Amino acid sequence: LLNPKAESLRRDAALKVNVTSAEGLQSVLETNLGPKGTLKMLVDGAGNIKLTKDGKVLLTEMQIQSPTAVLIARAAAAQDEITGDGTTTVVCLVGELLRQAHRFIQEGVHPRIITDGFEIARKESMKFLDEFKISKTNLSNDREFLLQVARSSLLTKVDADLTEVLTPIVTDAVLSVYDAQADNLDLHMVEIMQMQHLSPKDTTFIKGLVLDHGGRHPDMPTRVKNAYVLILNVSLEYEKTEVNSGFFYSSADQRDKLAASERKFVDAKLKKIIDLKNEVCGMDPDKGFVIINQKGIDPMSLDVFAKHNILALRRAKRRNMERLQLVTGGEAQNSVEDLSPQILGFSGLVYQETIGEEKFTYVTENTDPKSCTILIKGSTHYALAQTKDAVRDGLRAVANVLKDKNIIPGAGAFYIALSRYLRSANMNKLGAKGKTKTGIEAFAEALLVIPKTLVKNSGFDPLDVLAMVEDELDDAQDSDETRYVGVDLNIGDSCDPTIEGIWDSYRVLRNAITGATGIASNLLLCDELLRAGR
Amino acid sequence: ERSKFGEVFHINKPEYNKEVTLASQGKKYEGAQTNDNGEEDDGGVYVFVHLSLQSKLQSRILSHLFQSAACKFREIKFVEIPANRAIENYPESNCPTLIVYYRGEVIKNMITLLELGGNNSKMEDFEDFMVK
Amino acid sequence: ERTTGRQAQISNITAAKAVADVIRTCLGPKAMLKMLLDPMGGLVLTNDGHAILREIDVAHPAAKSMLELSRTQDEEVGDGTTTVIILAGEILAQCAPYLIEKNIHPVIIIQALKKALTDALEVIKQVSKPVDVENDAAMKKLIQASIGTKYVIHWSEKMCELALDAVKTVRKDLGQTVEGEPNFEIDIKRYVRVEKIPGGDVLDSRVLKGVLLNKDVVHPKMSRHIENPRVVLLDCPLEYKKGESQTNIEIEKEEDWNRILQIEEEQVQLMCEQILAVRPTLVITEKGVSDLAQHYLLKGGCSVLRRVKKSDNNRIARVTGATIVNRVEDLKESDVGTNCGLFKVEMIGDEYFSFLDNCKEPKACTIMLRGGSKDILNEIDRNLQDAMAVARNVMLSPSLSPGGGATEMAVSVKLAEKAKQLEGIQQWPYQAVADAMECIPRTLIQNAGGDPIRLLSQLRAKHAQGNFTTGIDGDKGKIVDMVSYGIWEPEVIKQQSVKTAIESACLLLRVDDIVSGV
Repeated sequence: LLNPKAESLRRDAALKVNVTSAEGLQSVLETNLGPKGTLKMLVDGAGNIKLTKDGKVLLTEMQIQSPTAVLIARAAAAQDEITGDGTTTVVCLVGELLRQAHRFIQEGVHPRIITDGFEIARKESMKFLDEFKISKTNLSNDREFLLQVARSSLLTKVDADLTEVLTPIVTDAVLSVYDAQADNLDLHMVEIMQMQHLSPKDTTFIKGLVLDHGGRHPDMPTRVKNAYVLILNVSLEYEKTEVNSGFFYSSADQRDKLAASERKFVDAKLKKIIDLKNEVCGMDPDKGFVIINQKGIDPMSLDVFAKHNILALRRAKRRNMERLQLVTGGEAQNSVEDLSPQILGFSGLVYQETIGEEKFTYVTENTDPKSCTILIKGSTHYALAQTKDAVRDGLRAVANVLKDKNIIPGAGAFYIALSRYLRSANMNKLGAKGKTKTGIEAFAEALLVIPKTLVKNSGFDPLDVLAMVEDELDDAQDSDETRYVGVDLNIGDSCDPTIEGIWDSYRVLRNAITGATGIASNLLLCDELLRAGR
Repeated sequence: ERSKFGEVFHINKPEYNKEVTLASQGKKYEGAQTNDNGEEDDGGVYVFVHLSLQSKLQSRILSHLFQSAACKFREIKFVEIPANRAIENYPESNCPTLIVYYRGEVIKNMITLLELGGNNSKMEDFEDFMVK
Repeated sequence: ERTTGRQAQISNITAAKAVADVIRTCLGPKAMLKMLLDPMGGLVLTNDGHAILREIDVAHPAAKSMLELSRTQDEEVGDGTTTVIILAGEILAQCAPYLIEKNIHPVIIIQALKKALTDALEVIKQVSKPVDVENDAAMKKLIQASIGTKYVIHWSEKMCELALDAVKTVRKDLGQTVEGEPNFEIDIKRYVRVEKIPGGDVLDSRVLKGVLLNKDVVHPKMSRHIENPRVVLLDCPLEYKKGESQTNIEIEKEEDWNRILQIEEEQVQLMCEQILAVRPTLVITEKGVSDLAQHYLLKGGCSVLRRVKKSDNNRIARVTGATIVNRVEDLKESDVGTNCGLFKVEMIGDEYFSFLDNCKEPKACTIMLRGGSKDILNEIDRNLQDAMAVARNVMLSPSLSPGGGATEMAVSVKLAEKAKQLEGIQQWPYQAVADAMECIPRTLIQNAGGDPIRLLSQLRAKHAQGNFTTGIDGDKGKIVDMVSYGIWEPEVIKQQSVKTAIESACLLLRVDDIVSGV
């Protein structure tokens, strides 16, 4: 009962293959869970090596041969487009759920019963999530909570040393773009830049924008205080006769004379620019003048600008000009003849940074730039990639926390509490039937994988840590008090996540649980494997 | 008009880049011509190049579908080259292959065409491709 | 090359069984999922029976024939895509030992299968229960089963009404001894296509008792509302006409080029007068219409529509009765499409309309669907197609049969009881068919996670000693009354599934060898 050029799995072979693939994927992503996890090394074969820990990036870049593993990875990748985190959690939950389901199936439990039990446990876990969350306040002085959230997000991705650098940077960058008002949050207001030949710890935060192109004249001021930003779209390069002409001569002296005569066109515009500079705070103290000049500038015009204590850039990207239109408030002048003071903007200190391979300009310290820039600094490609990924993850986590005020303490407290709540309530109710108890117990046990994996990664024995956490929870319940009990990966004993400062996003946990349950149900319902199209 | 081709043409290796390369043309009165450039302003000819092996199922199915298309799509060029005479070491694992050219450039590289529509490919699967 | 003896029959039966076993688990709400693995790295976990039977490649010709049968039934009938294959495969498997072990000739098996088909149809008719096809409440309740628990669950309330109204508009309930029973001549594919109108809500959707045309007036100075419309259809364009052979225009003076325009005016005026001779109110031409023709037709007091596709005229001739004449000079007074309702062009949702409805029964209509987005419109269109197919199945026979395998179990029991009294060699295939009918309840029990043996035995005992309305519960998995739980399926689907499965089994049994040939 088969056809050529095809292969199929019969009886329970499909279930065994799917379970094995899920276990393999879990073991692949088991070691990188939590701040105590490890990093994976990826080689593309072209000489580029990536050292990454984020589950989404690892799944996207890594090639997967097992079709079931491919399906699991693709399903878990949805977390990135919804919550931005929890892919590893989804994979671990799917793996443990499939392990338990296979164990029960070996005892004769039909897959549909397990699926129904998983659905019931999912509903109960959603109820527990609703009852267990903590409402965050809307106070504008919540900077401490944002710092705690950023630290929690970063510790999972960094070596615990760059955390002190990235936490304040991420917190400030996210807070500046989203003021203490309803409005809205858009992470596109935060620019991400990378620089080479610098120490990893050099990463800093810039209030405003940073321009790639720098000055090209030694006499330009290094720093300009309270500068007026001028954006000019008219090219200041050498101009020729407006009508048909040429350079026909017997000696280069005639060509030089013709060039000097033709330079008057640029000279006239330079005169207007200098007049504007002089009129607007020409000699006022603590004032400056900076010109962007999107288009190119002739060296003679650069020297003319420098001799007037004017810092002029050239050959800037249109995107940079559009960003400056808001960062500095200045407008782009299409024609010098219509140039007027109203075009000029205003900005704080303007500093030029010289690098061996390039030169940057800073246009930060703006009254209301409605944007900010984060400068990732590193000496190696992998370090820069890791820093960028950590910064983006922290930005997304803080944005999710700000937009969604529902906050749930982490440190493994949520998973253990949910497992206990399920084991109690589902067994006390038995709302569907006894036969669903197998699936209920499987789901409850699988939900405990995350704390066990975290403890295993931290090097401590999961049994003792789980026993201590359960004992503390039992004591709290006997005391008739509300208490959150988590896992301290540094000491090994139990700890209160609300005091240490470990928190998890409501959306992340909700989506991870839903996705894991859905993937487990879909895989457990696979009766056979079919091959076609060959 | 012009009803240019009307049938599938056999290609020998020496003329592959002549018959396929010649996608890059129109004809007199089918487009604008200009100063020191006699090329049409419009595009060229869609050329459907079949790399076949007689032993394979889909190759036999496509020989039928390609000629059937050629009989109606008079303006579309259809050609066939034994795959083993097109590519040095042509692998059976890619067989059959269809490459679609236009205006001298490559548009599609469809590989193991048994999955390009039904295993028992119908003219409905091929006419749905030819309109994409 | 050539196969002789029982080997060819064994090969065909094995191919049929292999095809059936794949989808054996595609029945019931508890249907299991399947993995489709392409030669590339992509795969899906779709559980749709049609998708499984479409994406599965089979080399054996019998499997290809079975897949083609299922694909054809997927459009001929609204349901039973997987039931037909499962039933045919089970019947073939049951009949296999008789052909192989009992040395029974295929002709006897085929005849017995046909007789069992007749008996099964009789039993299905006996066990079916009537429904009220005239009361809208009962039809809405029945059709809600195929509309709820879907993307259109939100608008189900109005979706049921829209589908029922469309089906009734295309449904012709007639009964007499002169023309016979038309069988309602319901055609959804051709004359029920849904028109997607952006904007509005589902509750705003209406059923048009005719054809809706999206072609606006070809000239602003044209009537937009006729209370006594009459449609005339033509193909030949109203413009300058050349000779059948090569035609050449030779002009000496520049001012003489107006001769072509004068000839065009004369010909167009003659054609327009010929068209107007039949007292028309709207002129529809498949080919292009010149501005002069539009002016001449307007002078006659009628509207003009040009470059209208044949698809619109095919339905216009059905809802208006207008006869299309290729040549204008051959137009006849009797070709005018009288008995037309209106030419109202009221715009809905910033879209152009042209209603050709009436209070007649042309067995054609148009569904004016409204929605807040294109995705909603497409999903509602698909759900309305499914609901109208279900409603057509229900209304084609005012009765329904119990679901959950109760009908199959009752058919098996009655077939066994009747076969016990036949007293002939054919008794064996009748028992084989009766046993194969048990496939559906076995699949339901297996999908529900119950006991495949004890539950089936209890159901069979209940049917033998109790009523035939007992079946397998989709959720509980126990034996319960289908009527109490509201589990039902249309009788038409069951009859068609049984007939098609038995006919396919007979056809496959007829083939006793596969030989090379071109």
